[PDB]
Amino acid sequence: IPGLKIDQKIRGQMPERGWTEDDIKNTVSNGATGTSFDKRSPKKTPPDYLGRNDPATVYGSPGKYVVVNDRTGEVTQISDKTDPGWVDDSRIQWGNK
Repeated sequence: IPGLKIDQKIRGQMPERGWTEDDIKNTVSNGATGTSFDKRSPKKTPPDYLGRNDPATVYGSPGKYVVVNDRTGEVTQISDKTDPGWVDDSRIQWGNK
């Protein structure tokens, strides 16, 4: 644990967004920093088309995070580390409470 799967859309975004595989691995293994969800209608989950409505965990920091589906281990989002003005997904609940 955790997972990890990275779909081809995310792999394509990685060098555009400042991520290497190692950065991903390291960010994730440093531990949970927040919580989100992987909520995707069936049409949006090729090739299986089953849909996701799963809890997700956030790893890394604001502007520099990856979001991981807790059931599947799929990475669902990566921020653009390379954009000092990246707008964090407002839906993430950071830290605890």
